[PDB]
Amino acid sequence: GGNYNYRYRLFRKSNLKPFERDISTEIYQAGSTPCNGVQGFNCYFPLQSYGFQPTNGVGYQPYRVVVLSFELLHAPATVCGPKKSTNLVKNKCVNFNF
Amino acid sequence: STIEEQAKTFLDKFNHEAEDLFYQSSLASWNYNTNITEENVQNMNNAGDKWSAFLKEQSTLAQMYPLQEIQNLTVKLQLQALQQNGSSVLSEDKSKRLNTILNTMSTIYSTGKVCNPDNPQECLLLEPGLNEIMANSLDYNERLWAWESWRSEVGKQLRPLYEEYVVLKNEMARANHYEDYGDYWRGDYEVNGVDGYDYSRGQLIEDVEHTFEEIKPLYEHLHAYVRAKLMNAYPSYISPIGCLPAHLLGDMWGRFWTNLYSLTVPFGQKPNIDVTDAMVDQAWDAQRIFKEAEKFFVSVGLPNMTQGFWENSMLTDPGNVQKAVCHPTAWDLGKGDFRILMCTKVTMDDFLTAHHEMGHIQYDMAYAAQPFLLRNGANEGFHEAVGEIMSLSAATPKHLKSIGLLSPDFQEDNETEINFLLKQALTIVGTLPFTYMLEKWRWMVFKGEIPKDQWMKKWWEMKREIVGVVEPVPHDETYCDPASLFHVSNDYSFIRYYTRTLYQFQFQEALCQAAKHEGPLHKCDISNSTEAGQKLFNMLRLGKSEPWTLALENVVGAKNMNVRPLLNYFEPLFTWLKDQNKNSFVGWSTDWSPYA
Repeated sequence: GGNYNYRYRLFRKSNLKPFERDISTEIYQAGSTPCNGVQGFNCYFPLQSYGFQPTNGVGYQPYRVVVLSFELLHAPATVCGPKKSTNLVKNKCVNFNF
Repeated sequence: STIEEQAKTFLDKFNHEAEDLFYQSSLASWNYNTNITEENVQNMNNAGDKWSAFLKEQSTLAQMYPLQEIQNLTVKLQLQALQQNGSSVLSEDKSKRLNTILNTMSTIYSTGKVCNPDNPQECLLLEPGLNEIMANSLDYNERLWAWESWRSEVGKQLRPLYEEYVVLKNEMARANHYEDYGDYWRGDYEVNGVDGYDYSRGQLIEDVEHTFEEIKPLYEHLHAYVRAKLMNAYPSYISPIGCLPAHLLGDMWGRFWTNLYSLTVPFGQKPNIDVTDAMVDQAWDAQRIFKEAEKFFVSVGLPNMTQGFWENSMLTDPGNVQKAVCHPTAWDLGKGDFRILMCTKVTMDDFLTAHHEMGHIQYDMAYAAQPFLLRNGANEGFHEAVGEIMSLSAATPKHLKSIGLLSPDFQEDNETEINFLLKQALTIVGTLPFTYMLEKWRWMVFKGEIPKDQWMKKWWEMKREIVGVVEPVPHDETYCDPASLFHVSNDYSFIRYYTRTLYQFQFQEALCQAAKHEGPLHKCDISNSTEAGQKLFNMLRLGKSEPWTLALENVVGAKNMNVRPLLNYFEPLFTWLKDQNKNSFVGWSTDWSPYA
């Protein structure tokens, strides 16, 4: 029946800074006249919904995108892999990293 | 802020919400055509009326923009389609009466019934039957009677309707800053943008005769050949100084002479190439045909077909009560949806038509990246030309043998080549003079040169002169031959085919040079030529975003519409016509009439 629960920003005053999240939903003025919150001439909503359909072609079907960000500031690091370990041997001249 | 930014914002608001509604309407239409059921009818109606009830107000807001300072030739071009009044220039009464007139005219044309004198109770219609009788029969008198009945029980009552429709349409065009309806129709072939590629509405008119003049000798020789065959046919009917009547053309309007191909066989003993039985012997279904055609397109260089076409689109034999009208069509529903609508069978014509529709679909993907208002061809002829080019080029015996259908030792000689060329000519060029005369007549009757009383006589005299079709029975003013036409009773342009034939011939000829092929043009094959496919895609990708003058610059090196592919294709046939009838003289005399 069409998935219209996902929306995106369509009109903005300017661009967006990196690592910034804006949820502003206010009428957009495309001229030099106030809109008074009315979708008149040169007055459009900044947010538009999506029209995802299973019959849509490849590239229009909804995709899920997640970005993982890694930072390393002065505080000690705490997120990394398991550092797998080998087995134990005894009674033999070896070298170890306990 | 500048007006251009406001126009861009308005277009961005319009297109995103319009594309979804258009896709919904197209999906509803496809569902209605795929499932013939009562519910789908109102589903289509309720999903299609909203599209118009939305586009009306979308175009309503695009008048306050002062469309005289917008630049870049694209934003203004995009808004121009939005700046279209349509039919709101007149009052409600005139518009509604015109709509009712068009509806009743369509119903009357589709409900044409003629009853024979023997049984005035059981009539016959233009559906197979009466049309079948007057197409593949032998009796002259019954054909003449059928023609008279068709022109006497249909075109008699349409005369006042067309009389008022012409003046009403001219008045509406005048209210739309168009002095003539012919100008309104020619507005498609009009560009006023980039310098050097601009075109005028009146330029097409003169180009029509400037491209029709040089094909006259071929038409005259073909008419002489047809008259000689009629000498071999029924005697005491056709004169060697005159020309054949209307109902011996083989068609209700004489558009196609395919029905006369049997009566005009060149040699007879040589049969045409057909491997339909060989197709059956190899167990060829619709899937195999489509896969082979797609492989041929890939070898041409066209992009690979995406998934869902094999599933969403209907292919063949719906079968049971799940009925579906399967008139061969290529559907571009939008939102990256492309489908075919077919009932394919094991025959050459089905093969060519499947190639035609899938080439249409490929062209639909070609301009898919363009905006919604620019997802079309540069003009109305390019789409059909590109659709038919692949069908024309896939019927060569070399292509038939290359796909494991013809025998590997098969050899073609001059006789079968001449037969194939004559059969193709009898179908392709046999409608060009008729299209030319019909378009000229419609253009001048919309302009207003001919008065009310001088309506039928001018049409018939120009048919006698330009085409060579005389009256089997006279008609002065009480009938209307153009009224009994699909494209005239439904308000459809007919110059589209005239431009399409030349466009497709130009593209095929240009690919023949840029495909490394030597020999006759009719045997030219564009298969296994990636460069030709890329060159074609160079123009196909352009879509409606570029003028047709600029579009006719990548495939060929000349922007103007040239006709030399038509003569270059039928050179052996033209020489055969030259050296075959050395005694008969070409042409016809308009004074002679079958009745007087």
